Amino acid sequence: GSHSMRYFYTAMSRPGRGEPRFIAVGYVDDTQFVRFDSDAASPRTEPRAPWIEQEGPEYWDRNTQIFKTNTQTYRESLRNLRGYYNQSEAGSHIIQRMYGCDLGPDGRLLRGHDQSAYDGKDYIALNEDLSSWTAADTAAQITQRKWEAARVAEQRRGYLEGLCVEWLRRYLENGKETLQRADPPKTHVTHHPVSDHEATLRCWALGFYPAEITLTWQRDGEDQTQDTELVETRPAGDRTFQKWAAVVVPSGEEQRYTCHVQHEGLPKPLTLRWEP
Amino acid sequence: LPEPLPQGQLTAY
Amino acid sequence: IQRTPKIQVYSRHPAENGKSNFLNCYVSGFHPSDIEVDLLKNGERIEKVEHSDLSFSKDWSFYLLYYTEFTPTEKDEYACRVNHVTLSQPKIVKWDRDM
Repeated sequence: GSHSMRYFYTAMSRPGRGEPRFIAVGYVDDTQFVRFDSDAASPRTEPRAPWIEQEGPEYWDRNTQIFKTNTQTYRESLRNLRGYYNQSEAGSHIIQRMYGCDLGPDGRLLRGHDQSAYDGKDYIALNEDLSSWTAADTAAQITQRKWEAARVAEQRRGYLEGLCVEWLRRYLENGKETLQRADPPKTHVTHHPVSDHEATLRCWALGFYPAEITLTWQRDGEDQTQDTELVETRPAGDRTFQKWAAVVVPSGEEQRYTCHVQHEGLPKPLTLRWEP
Repeated sequence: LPEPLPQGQLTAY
Repeated sequence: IQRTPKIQVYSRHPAENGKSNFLNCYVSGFHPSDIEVDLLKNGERIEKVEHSDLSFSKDWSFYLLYYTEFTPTEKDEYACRVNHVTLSQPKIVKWDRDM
């Protein structure tokens, strides 16, 4: 299959409550494998998946240095963004970064990603060329110019086409029994009267990995997008995910409705009906 | 592996 | 600009009375990241509750899973209680085995 690696950085100021917290988590697809938290009693990079535990002390120390230095730089950055927006010293603010690489089925680099946000809004993003930037506003432009002057894009590109892909491939091999295993959804359809006139049909998908899945209801073969109730895909806590989709149908028309399930773990796309 | 530190000074925003 | 949490309460495995399981509360789509989540058993706060590491979705909104071991019965009621800067008072979502 295709695969990706992403790191997620969050830096949060908290005036009057110490220095900004910095937390980084790293993922391969929908599996987290490391964390670092500057608020930990003893801040260090910690493993979060079994297949990463085999990395040596040199690896853990290298990560910890990277995250410790970033912790300090993001505090500088929070101060800088406060000023770019003429903000008071009273408020809490957040910078987020998410970055990584995507591989195709052949293990080749599809593309790199490096995006940042301030208080939940796009701030600055590296373009797909891994060479130029897109700044959201005149504040982010100050950052753009400073990063252009310092040739930052060449640093990001060198990592994304180099170490990012190399290490993602390494992880994919070490954790191949799980990272390269798609588990198909266990499915079923439930039926619950809502009145004398109508009933709820709910289509369930459980125990699947990765999170990517498509669940849809059709009536007489037509998609019922607008009338379908679709909960967000949710983690079970054992690596797998869950989802359901619900539709309220005229009592007696149940057999006119079909649930369709697409998932990477499925050797064939599923069609289900309610089975009284 | 996350992005390594550059040889010079890590650039702030 | 702030975003209020979505909340789902559910079990890791299909619920079976008298069989050990995990009770989950998944809070997502929220911003900023500070949030308070309690799991309730019969209205009482459960003491030993763990949570996932803070991370976020492609739209920058945050998500966390709160969880704890539990053994469901016919009688016991379970719930998730959430507060966030966007909420005037804590929101309570009940555990329904069919949701």
